[PDB]
Amino acid sequence: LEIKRYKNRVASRKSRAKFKQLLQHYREVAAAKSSENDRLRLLLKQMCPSLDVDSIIPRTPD
Amino acid sequence: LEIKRYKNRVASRKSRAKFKQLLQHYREVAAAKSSENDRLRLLLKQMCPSLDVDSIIPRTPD
DNA sequence: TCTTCATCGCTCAGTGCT
DNA sequence: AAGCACTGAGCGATGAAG
Repeated sequence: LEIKRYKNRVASRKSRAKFKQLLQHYREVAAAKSSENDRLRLLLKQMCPSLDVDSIIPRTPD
Repeated sequence: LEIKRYKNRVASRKSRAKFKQLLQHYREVAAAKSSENDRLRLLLKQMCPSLDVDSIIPRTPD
């Protein structure tokens, strides 16, 4: 019946790792998009300085 | 003692809730910025159709 | 009714901070 | 030094899928 415990242990390890990695994934996505967002906003202001950038599209945290 | 167990049980609950809440937070942030990213990219194409899309800022998936 | 396994709550044994 | 909040992880109970 020790096998039942080892199988049980492995599953737990996988589940916890899956959640931790999912956490990092949304972090990596948010970081990458945030970088673009900053890159895009400036380039938009450069081409069309008269347009209000933060007025039409609010800057979302973080 | 029972006291040691009860405090740690509450702490464990708080800890699991903290991570779950952290995940939702990073999800909500990732979604919002992705939304902003799309909102920005579109407004860019409308104002300057001549500009090359994905060239200056590569469009990451998700 | 009985496996199989993903999730998770309880517990132990630390870890880090002060 | 030593109490405190916090958490990694083994364990067992539960849920969900076959």
